[PDB]
Amino acid sequence: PQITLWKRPIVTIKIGGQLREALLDTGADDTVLEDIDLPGRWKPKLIVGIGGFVKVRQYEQVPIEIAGHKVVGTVLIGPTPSNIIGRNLMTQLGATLNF
Amino acid sequence: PQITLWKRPIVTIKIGGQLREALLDTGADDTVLEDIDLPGRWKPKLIVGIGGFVKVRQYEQVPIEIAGHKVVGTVLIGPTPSNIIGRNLMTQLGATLNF
Ligand SMILES: COc1ccc(S(=O)(=O)N(CC(C)C)C[C@@H](O)[C@H](Cc2ccccc2)NC(=O)O[C@H]2CO[C@H]3OC[C@H](OC)[C@H]32)cc1
Ligand SMILES: [Cl-]
Ligand SMILES: [Cl-]
Repeated sequence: PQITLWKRPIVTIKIGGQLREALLDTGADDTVLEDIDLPGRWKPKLIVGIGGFVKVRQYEQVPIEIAGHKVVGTVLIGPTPSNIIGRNLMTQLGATLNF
Repeated sequence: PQITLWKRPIVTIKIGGQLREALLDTGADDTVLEDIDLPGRWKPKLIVGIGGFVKVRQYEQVPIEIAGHKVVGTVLIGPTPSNIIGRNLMTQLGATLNF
């Protein structure tokens, strides 16, 4: 699909059998979700944003479906005001910005 | 231009006669710059990010050049770890996400 930016570029995701919405976020290196359970081991990581720092759980090689497209990548679980899909996963979709 | 997202989508901006770089950020409703002087009146505003909140100055009808394209819009000045171009200005470029 092609998306204009008059509205937030929100897509449906499926992860660990859970359905959620997330923002396609070219400003995010990494993918960060709040409202989700993932199984298995994970590494503490700190990530910064406008308001400072957030402590997140790093989960590696997570299967995720983003607007129908199946990928495997790193997912961070932690407090975020919005679920965000970062460039780590958008590169798997072959996503481009056009102007 | 069309760009891919293997690297951060950073563009050159010119604002109030100052040259800077900024991230094209589909996850940002608003444009937030740290390292710049704008003249005239402005309004307190609080904006929420990953890590919480930053206090910013809202400047309206600011002339800005983004990768060669002249626009006028709202610019927030405040602490941000990265200068960001939000959808308020990317819609003025006719920017789209494609996958
Ligand atoms: C290395 O890994 C990451 C590091 C940082 C981030 S981030 O979320 O902090 N961020 C980085 C930017 C600030 C350099 C990505 C942004 O797209 C972020 C994504 C985002 C979206 C919503 C809430 C919080 C964060 N957006 C905003 O903070 O937007 C601000 C500014 O405009 C307003 O619109 C939305 C917010 O208002 C709600 C305001 C993500 C992954
Ligand atoms: Cl739109
Ligand atoms: Cl990844």
